[PDB]
Amino acid sequence: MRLLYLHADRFEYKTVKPALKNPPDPPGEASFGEALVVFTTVEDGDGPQTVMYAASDIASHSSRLKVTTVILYPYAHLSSRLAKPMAAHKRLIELEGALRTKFPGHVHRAPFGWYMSFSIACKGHPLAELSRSFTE
Amino acid sequence: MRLLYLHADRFEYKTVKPALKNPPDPPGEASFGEALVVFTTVEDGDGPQTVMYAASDIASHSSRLKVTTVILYPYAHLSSRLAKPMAAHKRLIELEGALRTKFPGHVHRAPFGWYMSFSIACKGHPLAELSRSFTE
Ligand SMILES: Nc1ncnc2c1ncn2[C@@H]1O[C@H](CO)[C@@H](NC(=O)[C@@H](N)CO)[C@H]1O
Ligand SMILES: Nc1ncnc2c1ncn2[C@@H]1O[C@H](CO)[C@@H](NC(=O)[C@@H](N)CO)[C@H]1O
Ligand SMILES: [Mg+2]
Ligand SMILES: [Mg+2]
Repeated sequence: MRLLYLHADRFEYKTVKPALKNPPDPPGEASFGEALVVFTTVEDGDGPQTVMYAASDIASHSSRLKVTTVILYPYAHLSSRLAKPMAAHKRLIELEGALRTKFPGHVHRAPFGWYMSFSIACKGHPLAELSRSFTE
Repeated sequence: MRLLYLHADRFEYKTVKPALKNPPDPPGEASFGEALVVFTTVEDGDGPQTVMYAASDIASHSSRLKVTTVILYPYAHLSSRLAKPMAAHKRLIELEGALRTKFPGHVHRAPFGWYMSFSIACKGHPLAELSRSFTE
């Protein structure tokens, strides 16, 4: 699993065209204030331990930043060892579930299987942009 | 070299704190309209052929998108096989030079060695977000 953590002042997204034949999540949009935006690429090796490591790390980083909202943003482009779309969606659902057991704030999972527009205003402080890798 | 191509409606950045002891580029800011924002991670293996492959690809993609502005945005987070900061800066300078020989529009190289704030509005069409890898 490869993640990119972006500490935003604001964030918003809108699904546009379906990127998959039948996206498993409905279309939609959302916007937010201050949040940790976690761009999330699910990789072949990812299973339940990977999900829980990533959940624990996201919660600790958010703790460090004093963030109270986390956006799990599906992202196909951080890795060249991608899981298949059904496995990725399953892992991302698991990740959202896992994160709720470790982090007390708002967790939002953006829909899976769509092309997106987004806007972000990413903060400039030293810990505002970081990447992570998890395996098992 | 690992790149992320984001076809933006708008883009802007501002240097904040120096991320290196002595950033080799002066502080600053810029904003843009429609552009291809190329987040660029220079890797250990990168040399002159890598630079030219990446220049040629950026020019072709921009051609496909009918983009007339390209932003070369230094980005430490796309890879876990990073070049050292001096080599990376040299490669990025070379990349800007190379791109000017293949692409007729505006090329802007964002400064190197800084923490940045940025804002992007990334388009939602199918080719608006893509990643690339170059080696030699
Ligand atoms: N291994 C993987 N990990 C995470 N997400 C994955 C995935 N495989 C497919 N997706 C999702 O399907 C869309 C098209 O690739 C992806 N959509 C996107 O990456 C948009 N942000 C592009 O505009 C994403 O929803
Ligand atoms: N191998 C590498 N490839 C590309 N850029 C590199 C690099 N090594 C260092 N940098 C630059 O130094 C800043 C701190 O890591 C980097 N700054 C950034 O990545 C900001 N966007 C963070 O806010 C970048 O300017
Ligand atoms: Mg809509
Ligand atoms: Mg300034």
